[PDB]
Amino acid sequence: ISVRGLAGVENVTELKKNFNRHLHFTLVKDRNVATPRDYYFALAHTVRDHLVGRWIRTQQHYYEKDPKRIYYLSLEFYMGRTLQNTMVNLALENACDEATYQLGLDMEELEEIEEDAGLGNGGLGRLAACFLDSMATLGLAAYGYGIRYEFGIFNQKICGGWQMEEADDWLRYGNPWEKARPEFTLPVHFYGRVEHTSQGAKWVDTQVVLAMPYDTPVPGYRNNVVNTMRLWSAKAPNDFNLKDFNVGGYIQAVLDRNLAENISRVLYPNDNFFEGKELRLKQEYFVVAATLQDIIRRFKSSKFGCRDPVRTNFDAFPDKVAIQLNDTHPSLAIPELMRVLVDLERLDWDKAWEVTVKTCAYTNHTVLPEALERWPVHLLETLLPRHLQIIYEINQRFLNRVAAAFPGDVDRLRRMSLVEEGAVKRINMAHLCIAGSHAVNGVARIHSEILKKTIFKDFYELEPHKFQNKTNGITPRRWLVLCNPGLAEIIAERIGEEYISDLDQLRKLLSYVDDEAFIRDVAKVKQENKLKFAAYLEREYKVHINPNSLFDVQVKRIHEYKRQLLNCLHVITLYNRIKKEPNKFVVPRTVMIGGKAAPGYHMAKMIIKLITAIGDVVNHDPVVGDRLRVIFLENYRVSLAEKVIPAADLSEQISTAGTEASGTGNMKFMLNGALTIGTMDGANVEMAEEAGEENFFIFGMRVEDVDRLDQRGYNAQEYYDRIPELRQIIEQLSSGFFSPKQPDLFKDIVNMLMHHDRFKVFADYEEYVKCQERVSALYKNPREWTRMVIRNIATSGKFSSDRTIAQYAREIWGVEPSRQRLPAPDEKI
Amino acid sequence: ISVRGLAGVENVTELKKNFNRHLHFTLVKDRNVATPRDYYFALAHTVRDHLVGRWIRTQQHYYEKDPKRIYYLSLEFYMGRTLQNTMVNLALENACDEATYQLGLDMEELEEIEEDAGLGNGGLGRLAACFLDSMATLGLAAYGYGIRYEFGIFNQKICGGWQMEEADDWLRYGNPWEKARPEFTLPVHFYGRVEHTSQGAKWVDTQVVLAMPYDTPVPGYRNNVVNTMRLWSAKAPNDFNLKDFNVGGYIQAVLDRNLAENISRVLYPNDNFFEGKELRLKQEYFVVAATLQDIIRRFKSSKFGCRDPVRTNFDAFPDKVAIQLNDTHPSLAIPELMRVLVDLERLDWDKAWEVTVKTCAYTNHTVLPEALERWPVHLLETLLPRHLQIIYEINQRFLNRVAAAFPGDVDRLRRMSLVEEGAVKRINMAHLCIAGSHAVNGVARIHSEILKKTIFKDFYELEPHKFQNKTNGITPRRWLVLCNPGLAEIIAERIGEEYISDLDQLRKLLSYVDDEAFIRDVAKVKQENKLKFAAYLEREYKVHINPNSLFDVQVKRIHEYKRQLLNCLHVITLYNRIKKEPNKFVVPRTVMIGGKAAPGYHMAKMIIKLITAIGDVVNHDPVVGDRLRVIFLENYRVSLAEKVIPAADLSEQISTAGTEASGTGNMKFMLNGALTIGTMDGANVEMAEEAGEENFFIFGMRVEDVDRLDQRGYNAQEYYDRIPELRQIIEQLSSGFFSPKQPDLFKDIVNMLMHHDRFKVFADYEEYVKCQERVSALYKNPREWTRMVIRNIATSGKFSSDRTIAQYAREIWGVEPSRQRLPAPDEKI
Ligand SMILES: CC[n+]1c(C)c(C(=O)OC(C)C)c(-c2ccccc2Cl)c(C(=O)O)c1C(=O)O
Ligand SMILES: CC[n+]1c(C)c(C(=O)OC(C)C)c(-c2ccccc2Cl)c(C(=O)O)c1C(=O)O
Ligand SMILES: *Cc1c(COP(=O)(O)O)cnc(C)c1O
Ligand SMILES: *Cc1c(COP(=O)(O)O)cnc(C)c1O
Repeated sequence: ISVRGLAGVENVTELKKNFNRHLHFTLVKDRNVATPRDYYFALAHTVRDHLVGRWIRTQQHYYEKDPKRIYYLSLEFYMGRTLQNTMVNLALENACDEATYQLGLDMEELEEIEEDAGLGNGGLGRLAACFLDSMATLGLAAYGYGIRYEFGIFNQKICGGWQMEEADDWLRYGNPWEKARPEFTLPVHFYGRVEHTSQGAKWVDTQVVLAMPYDTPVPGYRNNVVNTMRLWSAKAPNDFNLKDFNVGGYIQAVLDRNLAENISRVLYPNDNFFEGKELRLKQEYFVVAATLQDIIRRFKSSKFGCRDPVRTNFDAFPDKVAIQLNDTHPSLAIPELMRVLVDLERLDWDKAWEVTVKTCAYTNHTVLPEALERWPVHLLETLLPRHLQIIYEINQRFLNRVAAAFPGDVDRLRRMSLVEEGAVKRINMAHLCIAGSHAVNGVARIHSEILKKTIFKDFYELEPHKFQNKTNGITPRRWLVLCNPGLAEIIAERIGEEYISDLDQLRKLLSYVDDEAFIRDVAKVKQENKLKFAAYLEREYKVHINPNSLFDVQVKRIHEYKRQLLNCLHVITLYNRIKKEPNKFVVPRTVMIGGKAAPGYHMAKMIIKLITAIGDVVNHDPVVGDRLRVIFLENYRVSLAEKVIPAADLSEQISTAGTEASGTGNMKFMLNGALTIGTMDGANVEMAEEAGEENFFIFGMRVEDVDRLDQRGYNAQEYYDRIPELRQIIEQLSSGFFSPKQPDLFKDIVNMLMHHDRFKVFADYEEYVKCQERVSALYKNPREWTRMVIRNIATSGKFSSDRTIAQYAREIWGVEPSRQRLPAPDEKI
Repeated sequence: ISVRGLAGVENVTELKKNFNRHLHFTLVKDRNVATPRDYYFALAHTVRDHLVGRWIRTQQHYYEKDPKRIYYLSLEFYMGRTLQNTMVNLALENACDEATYQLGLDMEELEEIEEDAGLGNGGLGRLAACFLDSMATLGLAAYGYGIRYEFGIFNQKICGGWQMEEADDWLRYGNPWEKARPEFTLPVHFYGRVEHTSQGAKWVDTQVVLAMPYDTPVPGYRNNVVNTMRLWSAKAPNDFNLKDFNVGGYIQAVLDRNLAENISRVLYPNDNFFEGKELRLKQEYFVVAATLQDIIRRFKSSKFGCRDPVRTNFDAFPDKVAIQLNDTHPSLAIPELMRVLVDLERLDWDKAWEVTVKTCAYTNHTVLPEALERWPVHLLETLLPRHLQIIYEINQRFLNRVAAAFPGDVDRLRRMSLVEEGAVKRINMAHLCIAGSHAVNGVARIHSEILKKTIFKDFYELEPHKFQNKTNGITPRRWLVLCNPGLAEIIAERIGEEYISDLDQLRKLLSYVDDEAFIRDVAKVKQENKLKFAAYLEREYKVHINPNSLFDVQVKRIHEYKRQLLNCLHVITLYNRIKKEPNKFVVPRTVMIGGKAAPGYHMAKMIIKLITAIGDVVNHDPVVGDRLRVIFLENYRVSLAEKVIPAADLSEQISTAGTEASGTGNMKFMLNGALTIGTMDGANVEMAEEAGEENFFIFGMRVEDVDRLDQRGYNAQEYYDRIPELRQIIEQLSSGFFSPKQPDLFKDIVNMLMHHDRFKVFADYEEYVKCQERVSALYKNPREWTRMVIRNIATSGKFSSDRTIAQYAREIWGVEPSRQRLPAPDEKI
């Protein structure tokens, strides 16, 4: 593969030299007693050395030049592994592959030893990761800020068909990529009270937790740019902690240091669901306070403390600082920036607010109400007394604006208020973000329009100019060149390598739909990947699948709105039809469903159980043979995504129209040569637009159809009474067919489907099964299946995070992207 | 246009010479006083002379060679005009075009003077016409037999928006193509009684009507074959009529001769509907008796009366005779052939039956029950006493077979009996045909399967080997080269002319989907035809349409099962949407609906009235402008079909799944460059299969969906309650919106739709409108619309009647087709 770079004789000897150096000096080992993990670490370190030169010069470059800086504040950074990604972006893969081979080592075996930096739940967490890669690739002075969780998203094990959670101890043997910067440690204050003195307010009597920053290098694609991901780690105060004059014992007081450090211990596993847990609120404030202090320091250090003429001011703050809020998670950045500016820097309220709004921008990722953050005011009053006061003042003045804008419209005031009334008063974080931001974007065209028409309609009416769209993207480096070198190889053979960082160029492939060689290659590459995945599944899990079958795959967090249940209905349909007519030929299929369920999300765990329950019957029916196989892939994480996606034929994106804001996995599948069967939801719409609906497999209700159904009332019983194939399945579930020793096992799934389905699974069942029929018809003809695949890959260009980021930069941040190769080669001399 | 043949200098002078000869000697006129009609007649005669040589040698050829003969018995022969068709098949078009131009005449103006030989109602009548053209083209010894109606299908005029019927007096100024053969006149017997004497039965005391045969030449495509269409004309008996010893007056008795001759006076205008009128039964027997006598005579004349050794026998009758029944119209041919063979030729019943079944074959054209012939036995007993006795004996023995085949199955006997019991005993003609035929075919794959699964299931179980499929075809000569020379021109420029009589060759055009010249030409040709049709409509009817708009056309006999009403709903939908959002761009459309309604079919005439009522509002709304136009084309006949079809963009084929047996107009549209929007019914299914569903516009319920609906019960109110756009239309109709001065005018249409719709118009409304939306999206892009047109034309090859006929020949008739050019050039020397 030529996209993997050069394996020069000198660079290779140098790599082996440095590999051996690290094994000896850094691992204190020798060939005779080193373990595979020692080898992976020796290689990782050797690779990291190549980043330091660029890493330092990049930061110096921004310091010298003083460009506006972009701050991506997120509570998640689903980075996955770093080794291969670092090699790819620096062009060291073939050289390192050669060097490790000369050393009698298999580089791919070593890559598998590395633990995923799984600090995310799903979509927005991984969006942050792709975004970092793109901002670096685009030469933007961008900095990622988050929490250095000790434990990321739990590792999922399946035991007896059920999901089992295990602590994701990814820091166990260390992390060779991060570098702590003790000198940048900062104090984060909690609790206390507020005392309004002579001139202003003061937040006093607080408990302190220190935030120690750990830097991780973010390398752009072969442009000598290395940006930084700064994650905060919580530490007990060296000072006051034990000096609290406590009489509970010296030992207990020391052990008690655990309490404060628990703030950065584990990522909350809630995908699209808000749980008002205080530890969570602490984590959110933790990242905001530290991050903002760091930003302000960096802002002050451009000799802006040296503003003698006119006097030191923060007027230029918005021209030098951009803070992007990934969801409302870091929303406290609004009141925090105001607290700092008014309480500590003594700016007048009005000027401080103008600066705050000009600095921040919020991004929404869902419309589901249970996903939005509404913190009880008592929780905010106890833990962040000063912040709640500022939120109230922000609200008062915002509602004064609304009032003057819409005189007499009382209910609008009630609806738009940051303060939610009721048994438990709460603060709507989304409203706080809209009020304190200059831009509010959605993550897909359809999503951005719904925001303006529904949940943020009132805000859209008050400030139309504020709302935007920034359709999600995925990075072509991790998501193509990294995970699918075979496909990137053949593409490169025809159109060169320019596309890796200019994905629209993939369109040139439309000139090959009838090219006989290309149709063969694209098919061989997919068959190779499918062959590869089958091997991984047999060795890592002793599974075994039919490589000569259609790989139907649905991988994403388990949710009701994602409708893995619909897919279940379809799989049982395929089973019943085969049982009905055994001698009737059907296109062989390997249905793969994967994803983690949030602990405590009962329905989600019941669904994972059904998927394996179905497999237990289907997978062992002799009549069925290898014509159908239902397999649940455990521990779906970024690393598995990079393996299964490149092997997929059909990409399941069947969420109820209007629920999935955009999705990004759908984009990953398109980029890798899989055809999509999905609703007109999220980015699926733009994906179909780009490739052409004739090249897609759209089905089911459209948003207006869902709304019409809601208007008259959804009645699952109707669908059950009118569809005999559906009725047969439901009766199979309810009678114990898929749970012999526990007949009533899935009675909750049945009950929900029949009486409490907010996602109308039944209403889309018929059109979905027929659509799948079409999928198999096409698969029956390899040449046309492939040619259509070509038309999708050829049009996935717009879904590259480079494009997304370029729009944020120009339309929200106010900075111009670049692709100019930074000089920084490495400081060897 | 090169497909029009050579215009040699000599052939042209010869034509002008002969043209002038006829004008003088045959029309007894001179240039100074001839009328346009004189000119058309002079040309027609000149052209007919060219057929005589081949005409005589062909008949001599069959006489000498003695091949098995194929007899196509039909009560209809929708021939349309003959002039251009004769020129095309003889290659005289350009020569005649040149010659008439030299004579200062416009040949196309002369062609318009010719009257349609409109002896058919629709589908099966025109199928017979295409079939004749193909059998000649295939060098088969085939003979067409029917009635020479004085008045064909009434000419439709629209007066005040309503249909008005006028006698179609097509023989008014004579018919230059036919040639009467008095010497072949034969007696047809009616009424009387039966007397069972010593040896056998005798049909005595009958009233006689004579059948005088008129021959019309059927020229094959440039292969020097000219077959014959022999139509019978009814004449009063020269003898007994006035010699009936009547005392009602000499004058009255002479005037009374009209009564018997009324048998061939007018074609019954019932498309797919059975009316038990005795005059109709007489017409049916009339054709059968005469035709069979002629066949038997011809059979006897191969020196088969000279069968000295062994004795004269009819054993070889099936090896020399094939009688194809176009529907059950000529079904009496079964008992007639038996009557002749047993009563007159004295064959034993058993041998006579074996011969009859081996000779005949029946073709079904519909499953609608109201269309099937069930003649009361009293009508059959009074008018054809001997035939009813034979039908009873046929039935007795057939039911004896069924009984021995399915012992104990009494209800099967009742179901399969030729005799239908009830208040009025009747005879099921379809059952008679199945029982007395060796082959029973359907006219489309889906149609032929339904026959075996539903109405003729019992018969299919008794004799599976008997049932077949013969998917309809259309002739590429009349239906392409004749009506669309521009399209045939461009096609010929790329692939030659071989396709005109080998349509599968059109596939070669798939090699031009990306050919820039071809995409331009196909589009220019369609634009030319649309330009041409617009001119015909402005001069012949002073209509005026927008040539720069999508030509949406639905032309076929007006019926409820054809759902011109659905199209109506859609047209009003397009109107209401425009009214709703005036400034919203819509693809301009010219909706054209045409077809005749059977007199007395109330609903059909109400529908024609609504189509013009809608036009009266739509066509005069200024807001609407030239964005939409609803136009009803009056007097839809073969001649209009040849003009409007080549100008069509979209072909409406929206019948309820399972009702339209095959259709052939759908095929005409495909062949001429129009895309099809239609249900999965009839031939639409095979058409979509051939071109590819991605190249088609299929929508609505499938046969099983209709059946599921029937199973639970169709309730139009549901659709009305759930679809607000539908509800708005229905209320427009019911409130008098489309009938101001007569608010309750369409209350019958509304009532039927809401409560008595056997064709579920509402159930297909939503999917139909959305499908149309797709149609317009494609039309918005000329290049892709055309490229898809190319993919349809390229795949219409299987719908050529040459293919259909070749299957009848080989699979039913037992004869091998040919394309060998007959020698017959013309007897000039
Ligand atoms: C004084 C300007 N900066 C610069 C040239 C840096 C550098 O050389 O970093 C290299 C070791 C990777 C860098 C920096 C500064 C001090 C301690 C640790 C780091 Cl990491 C930063 C930062 O805030 O992280 C800079 C900034 O801007 O304030
Ligand atoms: C004796 C054999 N046939 C033959 C060569 C024909 C002929 O020369 O026809 C030409 C004038 C067009 C033709 C025929 C015979 C007698 C009167 C009129 C015709 Cl039209 C037919 C027929 O039945 O019509 C023949 C037949 O077979 O019996
Ligand atoms: C890309 C990604 C997601 C998001 O997938 P969707 O199907 O868009 O919800 C979730 N998890 C992982 C590990 C991912 O790589
Ligand atoms: C071909 C033809 C028909 C049959 O059309 P369908 O739409 O198949 O019912 C009817 N009338 C005329 C004049 C025809 O040319």
